[PDB]
Amino acid sequence: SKVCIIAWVYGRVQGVGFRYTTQYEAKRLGLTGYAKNLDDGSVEVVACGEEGQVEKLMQWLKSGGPRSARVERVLSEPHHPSGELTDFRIRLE
Repeated sequence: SKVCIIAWVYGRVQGVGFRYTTQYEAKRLGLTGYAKNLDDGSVEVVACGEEGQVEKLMQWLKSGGPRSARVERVLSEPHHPSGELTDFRIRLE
């Protein structure tokens, strides 16, 4: 079913078309959400849709996004988006 993630992408990610290309790939994957630049030199991505289509976006982001960019680190939440579909559970760290 429909999962959501939020990812923050650090590196050379602003002013190299990162937002515009995420839009393009997010559409092709039939995903909903948005992308936004932040004051700290990073880009936030919010994406919802089917869990396999979302994971294809997490892979594209992590594999570096567009070719004009140099992604150094990606922090997504949650790390296992499948935990969002389970009737309300408790979990250990």
